[PDB]
Amino acid sequence: EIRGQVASGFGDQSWDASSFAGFYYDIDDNVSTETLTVSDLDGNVIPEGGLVYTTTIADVDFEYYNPDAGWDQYPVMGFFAEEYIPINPDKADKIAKLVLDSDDKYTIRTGEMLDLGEGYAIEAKQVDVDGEKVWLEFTKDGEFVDDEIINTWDVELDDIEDEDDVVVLKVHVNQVFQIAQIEGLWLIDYANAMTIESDDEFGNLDDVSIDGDTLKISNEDTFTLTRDSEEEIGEGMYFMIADTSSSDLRYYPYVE
Amino acid sequence: EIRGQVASGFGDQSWDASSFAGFYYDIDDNVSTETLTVSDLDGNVIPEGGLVYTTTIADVDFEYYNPDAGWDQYPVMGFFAEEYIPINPDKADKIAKLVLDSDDKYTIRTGEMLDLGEGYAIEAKQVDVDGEKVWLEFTKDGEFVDDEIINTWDVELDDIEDEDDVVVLKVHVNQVFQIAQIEGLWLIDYANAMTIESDDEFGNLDDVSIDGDTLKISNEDTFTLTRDSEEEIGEGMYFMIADTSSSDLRYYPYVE
Repeated sequence: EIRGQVASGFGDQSWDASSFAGFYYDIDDNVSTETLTVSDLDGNVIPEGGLVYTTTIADVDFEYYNPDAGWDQYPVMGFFAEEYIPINPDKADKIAKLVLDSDDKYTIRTGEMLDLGEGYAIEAKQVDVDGEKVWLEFTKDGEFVDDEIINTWDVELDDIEDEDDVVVLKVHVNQVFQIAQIEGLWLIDYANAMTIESDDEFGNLDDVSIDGDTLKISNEDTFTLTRDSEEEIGEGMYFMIADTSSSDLRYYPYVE
Repeated sequence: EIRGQVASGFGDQSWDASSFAGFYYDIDDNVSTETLTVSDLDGNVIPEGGLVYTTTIADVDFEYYNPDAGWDQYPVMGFFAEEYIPINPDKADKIAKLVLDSDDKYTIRTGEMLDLGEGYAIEAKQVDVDGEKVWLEFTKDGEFVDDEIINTWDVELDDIEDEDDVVVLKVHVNQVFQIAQIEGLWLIDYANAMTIESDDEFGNLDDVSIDGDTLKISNEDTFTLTRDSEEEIGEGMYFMIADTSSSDLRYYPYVE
């Protein structure tokens, strides 16, 4: 249980990352994307449309920052307190998990591998193209995906959540010795990507509105803040509502 | 990891329960007791005395509230994010854990027991004192502690953290049928009580000042907010400090 700030009385209330520790926040980039609002109370009853979760895409610099190499920003989005990466930086509805955002130095020997996590790997081999060159092979769980010959390599795949031209991997090479030096690795788990649709239900937040770079999700039925109780909002989010008389209302959101 | 609000820049900062979800907060009584302040930065170096944890006794109504029966308030105190109960409501340095604060109805048959948690129990028996009476026996892990004949029974023990006249148990009886009805049970784990002393060290908070109903604990050595790092404050409390240039300082406290 991670709580947010307590709300008092019968007026409106709003939570973001600063006031609710359960929301995604990234301190190095100073970025957050999520809000929860309660509006239009009739006593302790929130009316339809009155409980609203919102999330908006933000952009953050790659760990390996280098504008002169084409490494500027990548998109991020809180989705029910978990970091996700939109596969397209202007569209909130299609997202994947970040596997790596690194600026460390790795070395790959031409016989060798580099396990990137979650069955993603990159293999190096020696090739001839107008002389001796290094050949990097991006694989997944035992399957070819893409190649380049060797500074920024970008892997753009097709049919990722029904989209094309989607960068799932970035690799920057510092140097090659005669073994390669990587400094700049960025990868998303595109094989387990997901899509948010208008018809989706997320607990009692079951009215989904998709507005480009923003997702808004609200309640279709009235939501009652019953006193002396815990009530599910959805996806691990709850409210705790104090045991007071009906002369008061005191409650806070939490994540489990 | 439960984070508190982010601090920016080189000025002073202060956290309480509203701004730091890791601190103890009780929503039914709307009570909290803890603060963390950072003062007097020289760049990212906090000087001696500059990092200060404070906690002050608060009083909250018993779950079984009844001023006409002598059930008003009991003292509570956050101590490194955990609820403790001062054995004496005006003194912060001697504390125990709360086992029960109940207003539910229980029934004890004169042959029967009531397990209260942590090896504390109350046994009922039939006795004669000017006629048939109920005899309640408070025990602990297999050992007598106190008795009463039967509305509020209070058990006051000796040598609890070197103190006398200390209420460790309250029991209110609603009625007795010819089996007893309890409505009002309050118990502290007095066998595992503890004392805070001037000489104690709590991580880097190793200057302890005991001021009646308040505990103040600060740093004896300089505490450096090293960038791109996590630094222990003490007792599960840390700061996370962002990876920025020395032109900035951004950090937040968290509890593990």
